[PDB]
Amino acid sequence: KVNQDGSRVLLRDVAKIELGGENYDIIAEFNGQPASGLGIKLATGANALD
Amino acid sequence: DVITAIKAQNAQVAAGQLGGTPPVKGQQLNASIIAQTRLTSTEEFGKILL
Repeated sequence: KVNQDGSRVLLRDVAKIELGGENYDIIAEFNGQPASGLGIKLATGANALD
Repeated sequence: DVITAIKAQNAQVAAGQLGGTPPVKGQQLNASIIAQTRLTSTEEFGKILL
C-alpha cells in the first residue's frame, strides 16, 4: 500500500520475509543429529552393485 | 451470468491442515479443513444465487 499521509506499507511491515522450504513435513536426523539425505533407489534392471 | 455462477457456486476449493506445515511449539491437533465442495444434485443446482 501507500497510506493517506503518504508513508509506505511494504511487506516487511506485514509479512515476515524469511527463506525456508517448500514443505515442513520431512524432518530427518542421523545419529540423533539434524541431517538430510536422498533415498537412492534402483532403476529396474540396472545392477545394484554397479 | 448463468455460466459464471455454476462456476463459483459449484467448484472445489483449497484450505490448509492445522499443524502440518511448520507449526507452533507444543501443538496438538492437526486436522484437515474442508472448504467449498461441488454440488451433487439437481436440488442444490436449482438453488443458485443468479
